[PDB]
Amino acid sequence: SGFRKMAFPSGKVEGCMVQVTCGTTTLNGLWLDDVVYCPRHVICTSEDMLNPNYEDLLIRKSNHNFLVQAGNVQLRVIGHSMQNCVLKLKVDTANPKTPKYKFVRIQPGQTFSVLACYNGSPSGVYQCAMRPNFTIKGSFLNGSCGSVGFNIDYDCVSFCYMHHMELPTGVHAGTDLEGNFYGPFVDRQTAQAAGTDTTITVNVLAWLYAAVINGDRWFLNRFTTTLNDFNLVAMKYNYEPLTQDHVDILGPLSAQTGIAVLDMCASLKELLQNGMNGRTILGSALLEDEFTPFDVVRQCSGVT
Amino acid sequence: SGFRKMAFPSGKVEGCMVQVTCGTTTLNGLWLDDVVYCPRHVICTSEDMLNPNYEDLLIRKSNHNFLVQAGNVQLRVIGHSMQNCVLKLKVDTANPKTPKYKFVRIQPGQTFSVLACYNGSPSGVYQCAMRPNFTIKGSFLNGSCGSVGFNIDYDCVSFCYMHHMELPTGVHAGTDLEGNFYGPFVDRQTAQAAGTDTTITVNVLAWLYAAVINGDRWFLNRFTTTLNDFNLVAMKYNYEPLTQDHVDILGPLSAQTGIAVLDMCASLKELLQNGMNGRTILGSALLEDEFTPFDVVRQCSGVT
Ligand SMILES: O=C(Cc1cccc(Cl)c1)Nc1cncc2c1CCC2
Ligand SMILES: O=C(Cc1cccc(Cl)c1)Nc1cncc2c1CCC2
Repeated sequence: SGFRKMAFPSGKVEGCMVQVTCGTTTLNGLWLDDVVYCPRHVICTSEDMLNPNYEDLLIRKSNHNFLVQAGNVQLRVIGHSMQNCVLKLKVDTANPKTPKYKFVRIQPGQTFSVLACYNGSPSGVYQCAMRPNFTIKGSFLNGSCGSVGFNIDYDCVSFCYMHHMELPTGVHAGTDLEGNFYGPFVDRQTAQAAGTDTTITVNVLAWLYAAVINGDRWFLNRFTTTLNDFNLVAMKYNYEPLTQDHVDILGPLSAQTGIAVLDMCASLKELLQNGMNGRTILGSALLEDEFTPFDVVRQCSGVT
Repeated sequence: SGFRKMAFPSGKVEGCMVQVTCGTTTLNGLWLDDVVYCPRHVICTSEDMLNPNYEDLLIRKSNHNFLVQAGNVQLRVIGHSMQNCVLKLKVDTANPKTPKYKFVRIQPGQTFSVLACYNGSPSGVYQCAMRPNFTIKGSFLNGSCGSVGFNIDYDCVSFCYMHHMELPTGVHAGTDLEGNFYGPFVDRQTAQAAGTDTTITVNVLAWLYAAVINGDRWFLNRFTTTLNDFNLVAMKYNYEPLTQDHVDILGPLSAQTGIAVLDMCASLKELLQNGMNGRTILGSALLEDEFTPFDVVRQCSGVT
């Protein structure tokens, strides 16, 4: 038993991290096969970050301007291309440590592990969610750009996020591995609206099921609700509307605990309306929404 | 910016994990150099776990009874010895992936990362603290025994914990890598008192400094206190007494923020006496004590 904000083991991703330097800027790159992926703003100086014309800036750069270092050894750059907001540096050597991998675009509300890196070296790993507003609440300092988000299924690493920017609000924005920003964000030093965030209702419910599985049951009540009644409450509290797709994904947890999804929704409704009354659930004093139903089942089953 | 419950990158430890089977029991082992370390209860069946005579049970076992598998390949056991509650299986092959390592006994209140494993395969990584009562609040299922806790300084892995047992209370107990249990626990299927836990005051204060560094300042007040006045409040709220050693370790954070340690203590005093009033600090609705002052400085500086 026990429930933690557990990240995937980071080894497979650590072996892909490289340092990419261009001019005066250094950031992280992801070395998979014979390609190094990194944020395209590596070609910028602070001065042109206000309104960069990436196409014009990249034209002044040749393969020899991109210094790519893997640990203590230098990689030879034989090609460079810009795909959306990422650069793809073709190197003459395939990464011997390339795991089985995929590039996936996660949906808002999904979770993933982040391996924060500086100068191509890993510093830590943490689990987080793609917020409904497409930002992530990470922990990133200057130099962390190019750090990636991922999920692991058995031996396959599905890369979903590449860190690019921190908004003035202190929240984080980035792209999928094709360089497409999640959300409306642009790679420019300009104030950008993240937009209204919401609580990921299906995840809170999954975490309430995790709480029951791990012994915390004080919040279980004698009530039930309907999707429509529950969604009126969810709207009032800036929670995402619950759909039958969400109920369907909560099926395994409902079967595991014997608590019908709408009965758990009624517990959530009462917690939203009355608060926790100074009590805790799985060591938290708020409703946690960074565990998907898949995460709860995985952590409670022991998938390696 | 941003503050997360960040674990160390787990790659160096993943390369050490092996599966150890003895009779009908399978658990995790730690392969460093030519030795495999695992909990000694691997030699037990459920029947003798009630009151095991480990010395007598180990006598019925020979090197060939300990099946050690590293991924898909089998290790040849050439020696076996029991050191306290761990078994040391000498194998004929040194682990090629052995990182620079140390065995350290952490102090209560210190933190470390845990790589949860099943059948010698890693499933996840999470950060946790050694509680003042020497238990850890981990996330572990049946088969997780032998999973280890560690810290990383540059390239050196300091192993501090080996998972052994889950108490009836749902909390976790284990040993250092010399097989010495942290706390009063014994490796027996018997109800065992964990003892009164306390909140790690120095860690809460470090986390309050992390909050200020990352922008959350609502809790800062116009007050100050003394160590004696603060400790009267700490006693009332089951917080560990703050000493000058704790104030000294908080020095860097006090200098970074310009907030004197006793002024931060007065903020903590008011938060303890008045609660959060429905507000949050670094996304938490309670006072977090699982970040040491070292962890806050590391996460806010980017040590790789
Ligand atoms: O935000 C940036 C640079 C940047 C500026 C404008 C646009 C773009 Cl794409 C990137 N770097 C960053 C990332 N995560 C975290 C922290 C930083 C700075 C300090 C903390
Ligand atoms: O506690 C045990 C077995 C055991 C019994 C008695 C003494 C000793 Cl040393 C070990 N295993 C375990 C560890 N972490 C987590 C979970 C389990 C069972 C299920 C969850």
